[PDB]
Amino acid sequence: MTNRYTTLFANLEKRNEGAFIPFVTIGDPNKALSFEIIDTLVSSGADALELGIPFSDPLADGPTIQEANIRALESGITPKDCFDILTKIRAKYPHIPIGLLLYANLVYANGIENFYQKCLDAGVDSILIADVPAHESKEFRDIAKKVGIAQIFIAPPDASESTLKQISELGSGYTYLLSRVGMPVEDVLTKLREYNAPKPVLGFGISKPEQVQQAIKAGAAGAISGSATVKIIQNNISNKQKMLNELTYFVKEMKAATLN
Amino acid sequence: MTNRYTTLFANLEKRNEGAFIPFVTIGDPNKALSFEIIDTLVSSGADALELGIPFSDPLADGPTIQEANIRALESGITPKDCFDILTKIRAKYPHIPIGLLLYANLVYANGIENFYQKCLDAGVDSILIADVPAHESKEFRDIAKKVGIAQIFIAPPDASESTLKQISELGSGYTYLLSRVGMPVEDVLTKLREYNAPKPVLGFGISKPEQVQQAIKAGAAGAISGSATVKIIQNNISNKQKMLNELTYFVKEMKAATLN
Amino acid sequence: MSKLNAYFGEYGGQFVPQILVPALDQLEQEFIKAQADESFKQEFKELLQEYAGRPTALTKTRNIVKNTRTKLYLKREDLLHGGAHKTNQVLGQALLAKRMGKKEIIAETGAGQHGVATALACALLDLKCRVYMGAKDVERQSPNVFRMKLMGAEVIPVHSGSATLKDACNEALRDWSANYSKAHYLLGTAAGPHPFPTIVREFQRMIGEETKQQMLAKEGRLPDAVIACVGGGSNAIGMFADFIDEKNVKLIGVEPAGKGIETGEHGAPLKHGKTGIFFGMKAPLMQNSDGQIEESYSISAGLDFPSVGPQHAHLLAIGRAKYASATDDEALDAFKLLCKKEGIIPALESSHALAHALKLAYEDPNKEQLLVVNLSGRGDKDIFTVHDILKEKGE
Amino acid sequence: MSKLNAYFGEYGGQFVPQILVPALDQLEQEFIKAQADESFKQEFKELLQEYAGRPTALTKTRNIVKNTRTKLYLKREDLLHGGAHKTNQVLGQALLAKRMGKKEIIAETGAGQHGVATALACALLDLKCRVYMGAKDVERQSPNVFRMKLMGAEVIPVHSGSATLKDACNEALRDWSANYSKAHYLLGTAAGPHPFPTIVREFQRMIGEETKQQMLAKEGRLPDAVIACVGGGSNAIGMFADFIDEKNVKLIGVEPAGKGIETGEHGAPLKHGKTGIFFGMKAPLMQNSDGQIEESYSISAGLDFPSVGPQHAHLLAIGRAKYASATDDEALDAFKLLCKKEGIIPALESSHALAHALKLAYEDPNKEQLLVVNLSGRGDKDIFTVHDILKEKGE
Ligand SMILES: [Ca+2]
Ligand SMILES: [Ca+2]
Ligand SMILES: [Ca+2]
Ligand SMILES: [Ca+2]
Repeated sequence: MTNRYTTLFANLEKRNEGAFIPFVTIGDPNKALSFEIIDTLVSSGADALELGIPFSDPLADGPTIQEANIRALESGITPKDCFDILTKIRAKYPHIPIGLLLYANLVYANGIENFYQKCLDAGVDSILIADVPAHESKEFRDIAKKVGIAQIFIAPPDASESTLKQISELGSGYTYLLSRVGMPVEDVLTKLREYNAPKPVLGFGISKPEQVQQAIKAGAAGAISGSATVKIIQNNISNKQKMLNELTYFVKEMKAATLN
Repeated sequence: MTNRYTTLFANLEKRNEGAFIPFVTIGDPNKALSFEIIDTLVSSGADALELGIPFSDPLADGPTIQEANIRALESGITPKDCFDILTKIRAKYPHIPIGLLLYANLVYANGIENFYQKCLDAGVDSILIADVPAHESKEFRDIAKKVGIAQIFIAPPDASESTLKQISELGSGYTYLLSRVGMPVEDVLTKLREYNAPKPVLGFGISKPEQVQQAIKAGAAGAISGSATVKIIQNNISNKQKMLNELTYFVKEMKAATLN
Repeated sequence: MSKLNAYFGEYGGQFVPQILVPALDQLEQEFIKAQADESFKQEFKELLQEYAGRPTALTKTRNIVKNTRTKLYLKREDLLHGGAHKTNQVLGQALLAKRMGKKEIIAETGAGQHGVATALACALLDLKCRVYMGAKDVERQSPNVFRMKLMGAEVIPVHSGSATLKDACNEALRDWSANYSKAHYLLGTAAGPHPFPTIVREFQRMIGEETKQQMLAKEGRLPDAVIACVGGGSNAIGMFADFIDEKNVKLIGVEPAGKGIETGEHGAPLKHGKTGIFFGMKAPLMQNSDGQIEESYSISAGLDFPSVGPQHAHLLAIGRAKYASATDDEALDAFKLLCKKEGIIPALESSHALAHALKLAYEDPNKEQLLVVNLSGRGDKDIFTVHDILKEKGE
Repeated sequence: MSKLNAYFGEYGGQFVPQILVPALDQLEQEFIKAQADESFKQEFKELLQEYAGRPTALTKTRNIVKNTRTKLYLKREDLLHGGAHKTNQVLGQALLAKRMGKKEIIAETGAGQHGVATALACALLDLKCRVYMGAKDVERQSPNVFRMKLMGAEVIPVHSGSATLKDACNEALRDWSANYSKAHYLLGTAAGPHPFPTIVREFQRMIGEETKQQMLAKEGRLPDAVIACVGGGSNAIGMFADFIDEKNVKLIGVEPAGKGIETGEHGAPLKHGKTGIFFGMKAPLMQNSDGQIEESYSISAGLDFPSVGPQHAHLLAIGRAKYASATDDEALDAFKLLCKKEGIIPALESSHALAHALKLAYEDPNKEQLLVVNLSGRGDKDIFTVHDILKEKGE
């Protein structure tokens, strides 16, 4: 295959840089401000986007992300409202990799393919379903290959070599790694490299620019910041102008840590 | 035998009158006022006295008498304090029948005979132990015949003819009857007359002069008022002068109902 | 035969007013006929088993005395329906009153445990239940009054006198004096006038009867001792009765020491009381030099009773049973231990027996011992009490 | 064999994040070895019998359906240690975690019932017990928090998000994600990811297993139906499991209708819910048109759960079991009836099953019927709730 991610990772290693992918949940804190948040994320130098769609019971996320699904739902955000934002973003920024972090019931209710079609029409490139493990992705992955969306899988550092091999083969776009920086991280990438997994990205606990620099080192194609980007939204809810500035500053300093 | 009661009941039927015997608990509401209460009872025309000694747990008495054992104990009344009052009364009023209404533990603790001796030294003529039935009086009655105090027994209207016969033979002084005025009362006295019981007295629920008059009628040697006399003490605790006047008036109007 | 012995070596008797004697004689005769009627005995067993939950477990503690060589067993009367042993003899008396032809039942209670047990029995056996209660106790026991009312019982607050348990006994007894032809009085413990001490023993017998047969099948021998708390005597005579003729089994009863025997605020007349006459019986009494009965105290309401059953006082004067004391703090620490080491919340009454057993284990930790504690009841009722005493100190 | 079916006709599964899969696989393998180890099976039985109180009674009601020809029986899980059926599967899982070599146990609770049951098991089996709890639930449940602390458990209030039961599951699960090598997660009901629905069924099986053998020895035939309330599915699958292969025994589960199904404030997704994926399983869900899970409601906290176990949803789609509803008022009136007619205070959860049985009796009063109600728990915990709803109306 060849998606927007393959174009990005080849352009990046050509320039010999790592990928910084911020995570922000769509509709947080409300629909109008959410688009401006996503807008400033791209303008401030994000290579790819990792956008969550608000769920009622995010049993896999920590408190910071939990408070952010709540903010969006309390304001009335709908999957429809999310596709409106995803559509308006890709209309402005073509060929910018956009992935979605979803919970399964948003996909299963109202039809798996029916939901997958709305994603591709909105310009989405990849989908990571948090509560669907690799050994139970068959129904979701088949539809993913028919519509043309890459299915992303999490590679936790304590799975079977059998399960870790299975994630390498089922994956596409990139591989989400729960390994920390500060089984060790290198020995995880070694198994993923031997099994031809998609390019690895680190996600868990990436908050400071230090952690990003020590993530492209030790051999990772990029790094995702979940809580660190959402927390800037949480701490500036009343102050729209300061929020976006603290946000643009965050993306620039985190992107600078992906060079060389 | 021939006690102060035999002298009284013969003098009364000679004058063809019934006996009015007020009940007051000794030491109620305090030691000094208690003697004046007992004093005014005799001066106002009482034929005999029925005096209780304060007990902690009077499980056989009603609320009015209960509140009166409490008043005396709260003021510090002792069996010693009671004998002082009994002694001072008989010193003033010789040959006036005085009975005691006691609970067994006051007798059993510190010796049965030892307690019975203090009673006779105080001038007491009879003792009714509320919580000692006829079939279990042997230890108490033997000592009663040795010291010379009459043992009084209650004749409830629903005991066996065997038990009712037993009370007639063990009794002395008079017989306390729980029969009401308003098995019937007459049929009770019939069994007591055939068994040569001591002269019968009615006690339960004798409050108004009406009930006294309808008690000497239907064949009873006398009548005891328990709650009615104690209640006058209860309703005038703060007013010493009104209490004694309402008390002397009560005894006179209750005694008038024993004539003819 | 139309008579049963009313005494235990000059302890006990029938020291009631004359008006109550025909009530006691009638109740005695019906009880004798009941123990001969086999349809009564089978209905009592089906009631205890299929409804009350008998037989109750005999648990072996795992951790509370692990540091010793003592094998400590618990007779699980907390698993009985109602959460206490009282249910046993309450079902018996109510069934007994049902075949006297009576539909009404008079009862009194302080904490509410006996009242709740009387209410649930009268609800199952379709009996009109009147429970007397001190007006102050009604105020302090809102959950237990609501339990009693939920099961169709008439709660009659008593405001006269002290307006507490001593005044509810007076109302319940005088009520029974006037109404014994239609109503029965369900006495709460193994004390009072004959035949109540004998009846309650026979309706709590299956406690000791089950332990003996359970202990034979579990460990193989008879236990070295059985330990039970002694308030009025109900649950302790339940355990002792079937062990009295086993000469090599010690019988240990534990009375409450309260704030300390030296402080006077206790409830242990069996070893610190003069014999007297009270509650229609001749028995040890907490009394002053004049004969007035003194106020008793315990941290658990079930043991706050200034006298004791007659058969216990007898068993002490014969040398058959030893009786010990446990303070508030010893029962409290035994309470907290059974929650933490085992998984059981005991009644603060039962914790007095447990605290004594913990003594026998920790004082000779290398001694091979097999002990039984009669866990007379659940501790959920004492949750509020333990929490406030712990917070008043440091918790 | 190293695998067990995770589905019940496309219901159930293991829809957890990848980080939790090795925890589930490990727990599955240990459970299979445990069911083959006979020293485990005997220790579980000695635990249920000599400690938890099994077998529990099977009571025949005397008055509540006397006006009909229905013979109504109650499986007395209220007489179990802890006052509810939860103790059964909590003792099993804790014993299972003890032989995985683990000393720690993670748990979550809302009302506190599961928390108390986990605490007493970990106290007896010497396990370090951490229970998560919503900060709002901690405030509303002072007696149950003090019970848990008395038995050595660490109560961890969760202040993030809604600060209630939904947030304690998040903490407990993420805790288990990081710490499954040393700690086990004691799931509270027969729902969630495989193998939890299968494990809980096997540790509540003895409910139905005892009833079948008790009913054969008591009445002689198998009952016409067994009725049990359905919150998550724990106590209902406990009763149904051994009756599934008895083709002529109806299986009736009763979900809460709350203030009325037409009002939306209910907890009955089995017959009013769209199938979805939640809590690591595929099962009926109270959800909106977009996929957000909706808030459920019941007067009893034990039934306030917007999903249901997988085997129940399967049993409905095969026609093997019927599932009904009972409103707040129907369970309340069934609560008040069992107190007055029988002598039992039922759990408001159990009263939903009872209210339905009272329907089957009163609707065809001349029909010869033999019904079983799984009395899943005691009602002492609901005393305060029933009193306030009665006073808010007219009592
Ligand atoms: Ca006291
Ligand atoms: Ca020593
Ligand atoms: Ca809810
Ligand atoms: Ca009909």
